[PDB]
Amino acid sequence: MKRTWQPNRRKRAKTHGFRARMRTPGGRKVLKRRRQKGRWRLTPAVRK
Amino acid sequence: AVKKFKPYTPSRRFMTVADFSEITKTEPEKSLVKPLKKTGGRNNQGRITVRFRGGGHKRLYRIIDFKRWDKVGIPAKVAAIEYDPNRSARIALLHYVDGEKRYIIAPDGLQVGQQVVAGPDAPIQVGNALPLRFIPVGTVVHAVELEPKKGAKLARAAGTSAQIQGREGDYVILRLPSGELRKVHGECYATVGAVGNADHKNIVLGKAGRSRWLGRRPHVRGAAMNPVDHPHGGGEGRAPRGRPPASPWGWQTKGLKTRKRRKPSSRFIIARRKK
RNA sequence: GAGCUAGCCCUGGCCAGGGUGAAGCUGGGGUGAGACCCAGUGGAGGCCCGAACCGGUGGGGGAUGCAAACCCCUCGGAUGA
RNA sequence: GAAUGCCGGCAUGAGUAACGAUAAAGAGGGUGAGAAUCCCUCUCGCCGUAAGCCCAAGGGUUCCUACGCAAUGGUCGUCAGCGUAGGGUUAGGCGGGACCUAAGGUGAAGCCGAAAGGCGUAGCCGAAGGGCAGCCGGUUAAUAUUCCGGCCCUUCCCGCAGGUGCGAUGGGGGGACGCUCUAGGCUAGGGGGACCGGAGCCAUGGACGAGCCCGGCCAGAAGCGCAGGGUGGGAGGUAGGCAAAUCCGCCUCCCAACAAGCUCUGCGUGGUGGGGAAGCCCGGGUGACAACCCCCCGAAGCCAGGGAGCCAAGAAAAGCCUCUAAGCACAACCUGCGGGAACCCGUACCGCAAACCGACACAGGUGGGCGGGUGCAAGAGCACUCAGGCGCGCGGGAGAACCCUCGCCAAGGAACUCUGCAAGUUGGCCCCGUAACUUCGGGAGAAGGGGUGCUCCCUGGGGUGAUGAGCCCCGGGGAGCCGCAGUGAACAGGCUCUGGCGACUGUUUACCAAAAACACAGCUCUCUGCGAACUCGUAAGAGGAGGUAUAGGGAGCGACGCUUGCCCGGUGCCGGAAGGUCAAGGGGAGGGGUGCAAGCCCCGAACCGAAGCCCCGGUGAACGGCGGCCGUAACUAUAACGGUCCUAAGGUAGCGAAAUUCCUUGUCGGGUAAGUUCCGACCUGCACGAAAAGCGUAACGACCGGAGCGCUGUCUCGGCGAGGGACCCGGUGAAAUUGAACUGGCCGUGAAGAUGCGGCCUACCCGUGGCAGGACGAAAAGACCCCGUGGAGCUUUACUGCAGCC
RNA sequence: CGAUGUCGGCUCGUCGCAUCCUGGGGCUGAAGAAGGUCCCAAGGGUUGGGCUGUUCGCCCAUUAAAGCGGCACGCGAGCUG
RNA sequence: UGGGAGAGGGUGGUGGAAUUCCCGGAGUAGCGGUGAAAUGCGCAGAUACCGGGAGGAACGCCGAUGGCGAAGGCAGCCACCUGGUCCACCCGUGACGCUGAGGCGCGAAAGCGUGGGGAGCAAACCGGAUUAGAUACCCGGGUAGUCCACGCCCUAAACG
RNA sequence: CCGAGGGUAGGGCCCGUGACUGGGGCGAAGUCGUAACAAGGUAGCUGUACCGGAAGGUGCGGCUGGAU
Ligand SMILES: [K+]
Ligand SMILES: [Mg+2]
Ligand SMILES: [Mg+2]
Ligand SMILES: [Mg+2]
Ligand SMILES: [Mg+2]
Ligand SMILES: [Mg+2]
Ligand SMILES: [Mg+2]
Ligand SMILES: [Mg+2]
Ligand SMILES: [Mg+2]
Ligand SMILES: [Mg+2]
Ligand SMILES: [Mg+2]
Ligand SMILES: [Mg+2]
Ligand SMILES: [Mg+2]
Ligand SMILES: [Mg+2]
Ligand SMILES: [Mg+2]
Ligand SMILES: [Mg+2]
Ligand SMILES: [Mg+2]
Ligand SMILES: [Mg+2]
Ligand SMILES: [Mg+2]
Ligand SMILES: [Mg+2]
Ligand SMILES: [Mg+2]
Ligand SMILES: [Mg+2]
Ligand SMILES: [Mg+2]
Ligand SMILES: [Mg+2]
Ligand SMILES: [Mg+2]
Ligand SMILES: [Mg+2]
Ligand SMILES: [Mg+2]
Ligand SMILES: [Mg+2]
Ligand SMILES: [Mg+2]
Ligand SMILES: [Mg+2]
Ligand SMILES: [Mg+2]
Ligand SMILES: [Mg+2]
Ligand SMILES: [Mg+2]
Ligand SMILES: [Mg+2]
Ligand SMILES: [Mg+2]
Ligand SMILES: [Mg+2]
Ligand SMILES: [Mg+2]
Ligand SMILES: [Mg+2]
Ligand SMILES: [Mg+2]
Ligand SMILES: [Mg+2]
Ligand SMILES: [Mg+2]
Ligand SMILES: [Mg+2]
Ligand SMILES: [Mg+2]
Ligand SMILES: [Mg+2]
Ligand SMILES: [Mg+2]
Ligand SMILES: [Mg+2]
Ligand SMILES: [Mg+2]
Ligand SMILES: [Mg+2]
Ligand SMILES: [Mg+2]
Ligand SMILES: [Mg+2]
Ligand SMILES: [Mg+2]
Ligand SMILES: [Mg+2]
Ligand SMILES: [Mg+2]
Ligand SMILES: [Mg+2]
Ligand SMILES: [Mg+2]
Ligand SMILES: [Mg+2]
Ligand SMILES: [Mg+2]
Ligand SMILES: [Mg+2]
Ligand SMILES: [Mg+2]
Ligand SMILES: [Mg+2]
Ligand SMILES: [Mg+2]
Ligand SMILES: [Mg+2]
Ligand SMILES: [Mg+2]
Ligand SMILES: [Mg+2]
Ligand SMILES: [Mg+2]
Ligand SMILES: [Mg+2]
Ligand SMILES: [Mg+2]
Ligand SMILES: [Mg+2]
Ligand SMILES: [Mg+2]
Ligand SMILES: [Mg+2]
Ligand SMILES: [Mg+2]
Ligand SMILES: [Mg+2]
Ligand SMILES: [Mg+2]
Ligand SMILES: [Mg+2]
Ligand SMILES: [Mg+2]
Ligand SMILES: [Mg+2]
Ligand SMILES: [Mg+2]
Ligand SMILES: [Mg+2]
Ligand SMILES: [Mg+2]
Ligand SMILES: [Mg+2]
Ligand SMILES: [Mg+2]
Ligand SMILES: [Mg+2]
Ligand SMILES: [Mg+2]
Ligand SMILES: [Mg+2]
Ligand SMILES: [Mg+2]
Ligand SMILES: [Mg+2]
Ligand SMILES: [Mg+2]
Ligand SMILES: [Mg+2]
Ligand SMILES: [Mg+2]
Ligand SMILES: [Mg+2]
Ligand SMILES: [Mg+2]
Ligand SMILES: [Mg+2]
Ligand SMILES: [Mg+2]
Ligand SMILES: [Mg+2]
Ligand SMILES: [Mg+2]
Ligand SMILES: [Mg+2]
Ligand SMILES: [Mg+2]
Ligand SMILES: [Mg+2]
Ligand SMILES: [Mg+2]
Ligand SMILES: [Mg+2]
Ligand SMILES: [Mg+2]
Ligand SMILES: [Mg+2]
Ligand SMILES: [Mg+2]
Ligand SMILES: [Mg+2]
Ligand SMILES: [Mg+2]
Ligand SMILES: [Mg+2]
Ligand SMILES: [Mg+2]
Ligand SMILES: [Mg+2]
Ligand SMILES: [Mg+2]
Ligand SMILES: [Mg+2]
Ligand SMILES: [Mg+2]
Ligand SMILES: [Mg+2]
Ligand SMILES: [Mg+2]
Ligand SMILES: [Mg+2]
Ligand SMILES: [Mg+2]
Ligand SMILES: [Mg+2]
Ligand SMILES: [Mg+2]
Ligand SMILES: [Mg+2]
Ligand SMILES: [Mg+2]
Ligand SMILES: [Mg+2]
Ligand SMILES: [Mg+2]
Ligand SMILES: [Mg+2]
Ligand SMILES: [Mg+2]
Ligand SMILES: [Mg+2]
Ligand SMILES: [Mg+2]
Ligand SMILES: [Mg+2]
Ligand SMILES: [Mg+2]
Ligand SMILES: [Mg+2]
Ligand SMILES: [Mg+2]
Ligand SMILES: [Mg+2]
Ligand SMILES: [Mg+2]
Ligand SMILES: [Mg+2]
Ligand SMILES: [Mg+2]
Ligand SMILES: [Mg+2]
Ligand SMILES: [Mg+2]
Ligand SMILES: [Mg+2]
Ligand SMILES: [Mg+2]
Ligand SMILES: [Mg+2]
Ligand SMILES: [Mg+2]
Ligand SMILES: [Mg+2]
Ligand SMILES: [Mg+2]
Ligand SMILES: [Mg+2]
Ligand SMILES: [Mg+2]
Ligand SMILES: [Mg+2]
Ligand SMILES: [Mg+2]
Ligand SMILES: [Mg+2]
Ligand SMILES: [Mg+2]
Ligand SMILES: [Mg+2]
Ligand SMILES: [Mg+2]
Ligand SMILES: [Mg+2]
Ligand SMILES: [Mg+2]
Ligand SMILES: [Mg+2]
Ligand SMILES: [Mg+2]
Ligand SMILES: [Mg+2]
Ligand SMILES: [Mg+2]
Ligand SMILES: [Mg+2]
Ligand SMILES: [Mg+2]
Ligand SMILES: [Mg+2]
Ligand SMILES: [Mg+2]
Ligand SMILES: [Mg+2]
Ligand SMILES: [Mg+2]
Ligand SMILES: [Mg+2]
Ligand SMILES: [Mg+2]
Ligand SMILES: [Mg+2]
Ligand SMILES: [Mg+2]
Ligand SMILES: [Mg+2]
Ligand SMILES: [Mg+2]
Ligand SMILES: [Mg+2]
Ligand SMILES: [Mg+2]
Ligand SMILES: [Mg+2]
Ligand SMILES: [Mg+2]
Ligand SMILES: [Mg+2]
Ligand SMILES: [Mg+2]
Ligand SMILES: [Mg+2]
Ligand SMILES: [Mg+2]
Ligand SMILES: [Mg+2]
Ligand SMILES: [Mg+2]
Ligand SMILES: [Mg+2]
Ligand SMILES: [Mg+2]
Ligand SMILES: [Mg+2]
Ligand SMILES: [Mg+2]
Ligand SMILES: [Mg+2]
Ligand SMILES: [Mg+2]
Ligand SMILES: [Mg+2]
Ligand SMILES: [Mg+2]
Ligand SMILES: [Mg+2]
Ligand SMILES: [Mg+2]
Ligand SMILES: [Mg+2]
Ligand SMILES: [Mg+2]
Ligand SMILES: [Mg+2]
Ligand SMILES: [Mg+2]
Ligand SMILES: [Mg+2]
Ligand SMILES: [Mg+2]
Ligand SMILES: [Mg+2]
Ligand SMILES: [Mg+2]
Ligand SMILES: [Mg+2]
Ligand SMILES: [Mg+2]
Ligand SMILES: [Mg+2]
Ligand SMILES: [Mg+2]
Ligand SMILES: [Mg+2]
Ligand SMILES: [Mg+2]
Ligand SMILES: [Mg+2]
Ligand SMILES: [Mg+2]
Ligand SMILES: [Mg+2]
Ligand SMILES: [Mg+2]
Ligand SMILES: [Mg+2]
Ligand SMILES: [Mg+2]
Ligand SMILES: [Mg+2]
Ligand SMILES: [Mg+2]
Ligand SMILES: [Mg+2]
Ligand SMILES: [Mg+2]
Ligand SMILES: [Mg+2]
Ligand SMILES: [Mg+2]
Ligand SMILES: [Mg+2]
Ligand SMILES: [Mg+2]
Ligand SMILES: [Mg+2]
Ligand SMILES: [Mg+2]
Ligand SMILES: [Mg+2]
Ligand SMILES: [Mg+2]
Ligand SMILES: [Mg+2]
Ligand SMILES: [Mg+2]
Ligand SMILES: [Mg+2]
Ligand SMILES: [Mg+2]
Ligand SMILES: [Mg+2]
Ligand SMILES: [Mg+2]
Ligand SMILES: [Mg+2]
Ligand SMILES: [Mg+2]
Ligand SMILES: [Mg+2]
Ligand SMILES: [Mg+2]
Ligand SMILES: [Mg+2]
Ligand SMILES: [Mg+2]
Ligand SMILES: [Mg+2]
Ligand SMILES: [Mg+2]
Ligand SMILES: [Mg+2]
Ligand SMILES: [Mg+2]
Ligand SMILES: [Mg+2]
Ligand SMILES: [Mg+2]
Ligand SMILES: [Mg+2]
Ligand SMILES: [Mg+2]
Ligand SMILES: [Mg+2]
Ligand SMILES: [Mg+2]
Ligand SMILES: [Mg+2]
Ligand SMILES: [Mg+2]
Ligand SMILES: [Mg+2]
Ligand SMILES: [Mg+2]
Ligand SMILES: [Mg+2]
Ligand SMILES: [Mg+2]
Ligand SMILES: [Mg+2]
Ligand SMILES: [Mg+2]
Ligand SMILES: [Mg+2]
Ligand SMILES: [Mg+2]
Ligand SMILES: [Mg+2]
Ligand SMILES: [Mg+2]
Ligand SMILES: [Mg+2]
Ligand SMILES: [Mg+2]
Ligand SMILES: [Mg+2]
Ligand SMILES: [Mg+2]
Ligand SMILES: [Mg+2]
Ligand SMILES: [Mg+2]
Ligand SMILES: [Mg+2]
Ligand SMILES: [Mg+2]
Ligand SMILES: [Mg+2]
Ligand SMILES: [Mg+2]
Ligand SMILES: [Mg+2]
Ligand SMILES: [Mg+2]
């Protein structure tokens, strides 16, 4: 049947993207936390 | 004069429609329509604040003139009478001799190709608008301002009307469509005559679908829900209300008055409503 | 977290073919005028049959599956909420 | 040494299940160390509203070529969506941006919030919507509306000519709109041709034919022709379109009017440029100077912003046009012509799937366009088949039980069983014919029945065309032919009678419930006078609603028909400016502490003092409730009648062994040979009853009862047959489970159900196909029950708080 | 209670005997026939239907007869539900 | 042709008396009701009186033993639209008439549907008396209805 | 070809019968009340409506076949 992952690049960028994170206090702490942890990528890769 | 259908389907049994006899023009004045934003009963939070709304036909709002004192002494001609999907009443299109065009709500008996006008010296003739202090006591009247220059607020719905019962100082006394007696300031404008389309209430929707066309989504009973949802929720099998009948939010709903007690307008309401 | 799901908003798209034949309209009869009757025209509808599409009624299979809900047969809706 | 411990390793089950749709394969020839599996050929089968072709999303080199086979591929592999390498994506016109707005988002102004932040007008952003200039062919191993060829077009800059009051982010017009039905004329596409072009063919009995087979076009600027859309002209007045205005709007007047004219689009033609089959021979060459014509069918697409009807009344903004304002009228704009200028990103490949979403090359899911032909009434249905694409990445044998899917069956025909579950039967079209009841539509495809193919003859109407031929579309009549059978294959209702429930179409527990549940039109109560009530929010602010009592909220009931009785003592709500009670505060009789004293300080009665509660009333489609005992009639039996106790009042109409009846299979009647079910009645209703509505109701229902007819492998009662498995051989090779095991029966015993203890009996060692009685077999630390001063959801006249409200 | 699946049916049986029938008997208030009661006896047999989920029971038509119990109210790694 | 009387009918208007309710004033201890009472209302200020307001229904006197209509029926006043009828003149048509099965239309009250309206009245219903009982007569309340619009019903001691 | 009739299916009319049910007629001496006839002790009758063990009552309108 129809499963839960239905990829959509605009959706992905506008939801989890860098600019989305930066707009929100909660978003910025996510970036802060992932940098502190040393994540190679702070944000989901999407080809735009 | 409502139109009926033959029983060629189960819903065409009882379904009735307006006759649309008074209508003379079937597509709106383009300079007087602007888009109506359908809300779905949701506020700027995204939240439903009025349950069971949405999914109705698309509509264009028609800008109505509810402050006819705008143009005192300038007569206008009744160009046409049109359908308005945003209200129960019909609307009338006016060609002012000024060149300007406006919509007003159509009073009962208003005929196309007649002059109407607004102001203190206006004739007491169906369609004209005056301050209440210049309208003869006993005259039925609609689209009444509740405060001077604030706009017509009272008696707007199809078939409705207010009657002037007397005067007292700067104020006149009106019997509202509801039966309430109220003082309204003399300077408040109002249009002589009753609103038209009085057969509006005799329309039988006929099926669930006509409700949906009007933007009315299904209404679910408290009794049909669970305790988490509603006071009437739950019960094993059917159940009487089992407590005083209440809204979803707990307040009682058979008889509990809700008009704020210390409201300043109380000084101006002579007698609460009938029936 | 509403890329699943539920509701709403904005903007687009889709519904083979066949059947029934409402109002109205025209003509004819009727009457003081009417109601109304008959025929023709007409093409209404949460109308009918049935693909696409949307479903999931009954049964069988499957049951370390092809599948963490599937397959076959049958069945519901199909201009409408 | 144990924790269903943790990490790792390796066993068992076992050479076992399985190898992923039953659309299907066989041979020959190549390549190579090696071939059922790679390449080629011939044969065979499958898809063909796709299992073919083109977009979009998502994927991200998977594309092409060479060289490879360790792993990946459910087998193999020389092959590959795999490994290594090199190559491959070309745009002013396609899509997006340098244009416009939609919801929504953001947000100068402004509002609000302890902080973080939330709002918010304009503006800005935001698309699969608006707007905007490219079609046909050729070429590469791989790109092409992009390269090339032909013919077209847009914007910007500058210049020239001609014309004009030029000029705007401002005014106005326009853009600009729904649903259903639908006209005329075209085009897409298709069928036919005895006409035109073609390599060839004559078989096996016949045919050298008016024979078979193949094909008979595509694009195109101006002009022209056909068909459409859009659109009145002039003048005078003018206070409105937030300055102005010659524009627009309004009024008057003349002319024009189903037209014309002007303009815009589609189509045809059109200079020119392309294409071009079968077959033969090696993707190419020939065919070929290829021919490129006639008739018919014909869109849902085009003309298009067409027309009609209807109610539920159907985006915006820019481009474009007009008006003017500052300003400037050496300018500036408009038109035509010329040269110049024209940027950024996408472009490979997959794309109903082995490349996307499902851990897999996974029988699942995935939006848009094209989707040919013949026949069946139509069609995207169904059977076959074109182009095109496939035979589904284990095979070979065998011909057992059993399982799955399928075919048939003597006589019987529901006797099966909880149940006709299942499977038969019926089945399309045309014609005849069709009941109770009904809300007059329906019920209705009721029921039942006749026809249905092919041949010859006669004839009727329509479309095209020309009025005719030809072609095509509907028919009527007569005479015959064949078979068991003519919707000869495929797709295609079994029917009726009678109850319960729900009016109806709808809706629901994604993944055990589709229903009698929810919804529903409709009825009633109730709140709400608008800065409405109500709802979300601390707020601002929103929804309500740019609505105004014929409206909006809440509640119950649930089409319609006929109806909805009595009780207001209690609870709720509603009314009652009195009385009672009543907090902070007012008041300060009268006390207390301290000081030498003024004083400073504390307690404090009466009395005044809100809502709330008390008290007085109202109110049932508000929460709710609607009796007991005893007696009485001239046969008996039974009580219309009476007595008395109690209650706020004692169940009214209708219905009743019921979706409700315990006793119960009540009793009687019907149906049956037989009826705990069903149907109709009776009424001692354990324990119906009137909007948690009462009693009915045509129509409707994948709802739940009962009966009959038809027909059946459901059954008596089983038999045979087909294919896919199961079986044997070659290849690959799991799983849960498992203290170790050298693991028999009886009767006992044992923690009470023993392979394991006792006595006896029986038994050579090891397997394979089978069946499921045991191993208190496996799986899940029982979901029932209890226990825990464990948890959580829910309720209320449990406690105590908080929002909110007074 | 770190699970011993719980009614009934179907299928397949097997055992007990306190015997329903068939065989052998004694007593009889046994004339014959047909019965009654008790004894011996488990070899074989012990029907098809209507109703209900039923076991059971009632009922129809038969019969030599239409037996009663055990096997985890025998039997769901056998089926049904 | 010329005249007359009339509550004949339909439509739109409009007048005063009275009942009830509401606000104000003034005022106190009862009012109401009956055969007698009680229920009921009244110190929360009733009844009675004055002023103001809201609304519905019916039209006193004229009024009669009257008039009009085919019947049912029709009563303030005004206007509009309309029916029948009688009298005068003796002018016109020249038997054009009577009746009338079916048909069609009208048809008091009650009652029904959909809206409205609602003062008074009043089935049902409640309460107080009476009574052996009192599902009545009498008293206090009171809902349909009585009123309007449109549409049905079509009955009657529709009687002379 | 027609054709008696036979068969399948569906209708219409009539008769007989049916648990149970509705009222009706009749029947020497049952029970309850007293509605009508007198102003019948509330004048009666009336069409209709609602109510009530029963006769009846009440509303609305109508008749005198109503006493004084
Ligand atoms: K339990
Ligand atoms: Mg889903
Ligand atoms: Mg997942
Ligand atoms: Mg999605
Ligand atoms: Mg996207
Ligand atoms: Mg996208
Ligand atoms: Mg998105
Ligand atoms: Mg989205
Ligand atoms: Mg976001
Ligand atoms: Mg983002
Ligand atoms: Mg922060
Ligand atoms: Mg920060
Ligand atoms: Mg890095
Ligand atoms: Mg992130
Ligand atoms: Mg109707
Ligand atoms: Mg009708
Ligand atoms: Mg109208
Ligand atoms: Mg109209
Ligand atoms: Mg606009
Ligand atoms: Mg809006
Ligand atoms: Mg917003
Ligand atoms: Mg709400
Ligand atoms: Mg809503
Ligand atoms: Mg309107
Ligand atoms: Mg005011
Ligand atoms: Mg209504
Ligand atoms: Mg609407
Ligand atoms: Mg509603
Ligand atoms: Mg509801
Ligand atoms: Mg509930
Ligand atoms: Mg529930
Ligand atoms: Mg919740
Ligand atoms: Mg709660
Ligand atoms: Mg609650
Ligand atoms: Mg409850
Ligand atoms: Mg419940
Ligand atoms: Mg419930
Ligand atoms: Mg219950
Ligand atoms: Mg209830
Ligand atoms: Mg309760
Ligand atoms: Mg409550
Ligand atoms: Mg509140
Ligand atoms: Mg009020
Ligand atoms: Mg989505
Ligand atoms: Mg459809
Ligand atoms: Mg038909
Ligand atoms: Mg027709
Ligand atoms: Mg028409
Ligand atoms: Mg339909
Ligand atoms: Mg299924
Ligand atoms: Mg089946
Ligand atoms: Mg799952
Ligand atoms: Mg499963
Ligand atoms: Mg399936
Ligand atoms: Mg199928
Ligand atoms: Mg079907
Ligand atoms: Mg259908
Ligand atoms: Mg269809
Ligand atoms: Mg639609
Ligand atoms: Mg240990
Ligand atoms: Mg552990
Ligand atoms: Mg571990
Ligand atoms: Mg491990
Ligand atoms: Mg290791
Ligand atoms: Mg290992
Ligand atoms: Mg091994
Ligand atoms: Mg094994
Ligand atoms: Mg396996
Ligand atoms: Mg498999
Ligand atoms: Mg298949
Ligand atoms: Mg196939
Ligand atoms: Mg071969
Ligand atoms: Mg082969
Ligand atoms: Mg090989
Ligand atoms: Mg090999
Ligand atoms: Mg090959
Ligand atoms: Mg060969
Ligand atoms: Mg095809
Ligand atoms: Mg398709
Ligand atoms: Mg991937
Ligand atoms: Mg390999
Ligand atoms: Mg290999
Ligand atoms: Mg290698
Ligand atoms: Mg591998
Ligand atoms: Mg695989
Ligand atoms: Mg090799
Ligand atoms: Mg490439
Ligand atoms: Mg180009
Ligand atoms: Mg630039
Ligand atoms: Mg804060
Ligand atoms: Mg954006
Ligand atoms: Mg766009
Ligand atoms: Mg649009
Ligand atoms: Mg473009
Ligand atoms: Mg072009
Ligand atoms: Mg350009
Ligand atoms: Mg401009
Ligand atoms: Mg428009
Ligand atoms: Mg518009
Ligand atoms: Mg429509
Ligand atoms: Mg063309
Ligand atoms: Mg064709
Ligand atoms: Mg010929
Ligand atoms: Mg050919
Ligand atoms: Mg051309
Ligand atoms: Mg001007
Ligand atoms: Mg000019
Ligand atoms: Mg050549
Ligand atoms: Mg289309
Ligand atoms: Mg168009
Ligand atoms: Mg149009
Ligand atoms: Mg906008
Ligand atoms: Mg100059
Ligand atoms: Mg110009
Ligand atoms: Mg640039
Ligand atoms: Mg490309
Ligand atoms: Mg593709
Ligand atoms: Mg698919
Ligand atoms: Mg597709
Ligand atoms: Mg592929
Ligand atoms: Mg999966
Ligand atoms: Mg595969
Ligand atoms: Mg073809
Ligand atoms: Mg067909
Ligand atoms: Mg295969
Ligand atoms: Mg396949
Ligand atoms: Mg094999
Ligand atoms: Mg074998
Ligand atoms: Mg198969
Ligand atoms: Mg055979
Ligand atoms: Mg047979
Ligand atoms: Mg049979
Ligand atoms: Mg038979
Ligand atoms: Mg049966
Ligand atoms: Mg059986
Ligand atoms: Mg069943
Ligand atoms: Mg068939
Ligand atoms: Mg019939
Ligand atoms: Mg019948
Ligand atoms: Mg019926
Ligand atoms: Mg009928
Ligand atoms: Mg049909
Ligand atoms: Mg024939
Ligand atoms: Mg033949
Ligand atoms: Mg020819
Ligand atoms: Mg069918
Ligand atoms: Mg029948
Ligand atoms: Mg239901
Ligand atoms: Mg239903
Ligand atoms: Mg019902
Ligand atoms: Mg019903
Ligand atoms: Mg309903
Ligand atoms: Mg319903
Ligand atoms: Mg439907
Ligand atoms: Mg479910
Ligand atoms: Mg669930
Ligand atoms: Mg569930
Ligand atoms: Mg679920
Ligand atoms: Mg689930
Ligand atoms: Mg299921
Ligand atoms: Mg259910
Ligand atoms: Mg269903
Ligand atoms: Mg539900
Ligand atoms: Mg419901
Ligand atoms: Mg109702
Ligand atoms: Mg109400
Ligand atoms: Mg809140
Ligand atoms: Mg608004
Ligand atoms: Mg009826
Ligand atoms: Mg009745
Ligand atoms: Mg009470
Ligand atoms: Mg009370
Ligand atoms: Mg109370
Ligand atoms: Mg001292
Ligand atoms: Mg109570
Ligand atoms: Mg209770
Ligand atoms: Mg009662
Ligand atoms: Mg009653
Ligand atoms: Mg009973
Ligand atoms: Mg019974
Ligand atoms: Mg019942
Ligand atoms: Mg029940
Ligand atoms: Mg009961
Ligand atoms: Mg019991
Ligand atoms: Mg019982
Ligand atoms: Mg029972
Ligand atoms: Mg019985
Ligand atoms: Mg009986
Ligand atoms: Mg019987
Ligand atoms: Mg009894
Ligand atoms: Mg109930
Ligand atoms: Mg029914
Ligand atoms: Mg029915
Ligand atoms: Mg249904
Ligand atoms: Mg159903
Ligand atoms: Mg049966
Ligand atoms: Mg069988
Ligand atoms: Mg076989
Ligand atoms: Mg062997
Ligand atoms: Mg091997
Ligand atoms: Mg392998
Ligand atoms: Mg051991
Ligand atoms: Mg051992
Ligand atoms: Mg052993
Ligand atoms: Mg052994
Ligand atoms: Mg023991
Ligand atoms: Mg033992
Ligand atoms: Mg042993
Ligand atoms: Mg041992
Ligand atoms: Mg031993
Ligand atoms: Mg020992
Ligand atoms: Mg032994
Ligand atoms: Mg073996
Ligand atoms: Mg074995
Ligand atoms: Mg076993
Ligand atoms: Mg077993
Ligand atoms: Mg164990
Ligand atoms: Mg076991
Ligand atoms: Mg076992
Ligand atoms: Mg499990
Ligand atoms: Mg645990
Ligand atoms: Mg446990
Ligand atoms: Mg557990
Ligand atoms: Mg326990
Ligand atoms: Mg405790
Ligand atoms: Mg404890
Ligand atoms: Mg606890
Ligand atoms: Mg829980
Ligand atoms: Mg808790
Ligand atoms: Mg246990
Ligand atoms: Mg365990
Ligand atoms: Mg276990
Ligand atoms: Mg013997
Ligand atoms: Mg024996
Ligand atoms: Mg038992
Ligand atoms: Mg048993
Ligand atoms: Mg029993
Ligand atoms: Mg014998
Ligand atoms: Mg036994
Ligand atoms: Mg036992
Ligand atoms: Mg037991
Ligand atoms: Mg057992
Ligand atoms: Mg089982
Ligand atoms: Mg069992
Ligand atoms: Mg087991
Ligand atoms: Mg076992
Ligand atoms: Mg069950
Ligand atoms: Mg007093
Ligand atoms: Mg006092
Ligand atoms: Mg009033
Ligand atoms: Mg008088
Ligand atoms: Mg004369
Ligand atoms: Mg009448
Ligand atoms: Mg009343
Ligand atoms: Mg009524
Ligand atoms: Mg008289
Ligand atoms: Mg015969
Ligand atoms: Mg007949
Ligand atoms: Mg009688
Ligand atoms: Mg007697
Ligand atoms: Mg008497
Ligand atoms: Mg008396
Ligand atoms: Mg009397
Ligand atoms: Mg009584
Ligand atoms: Mg009475």
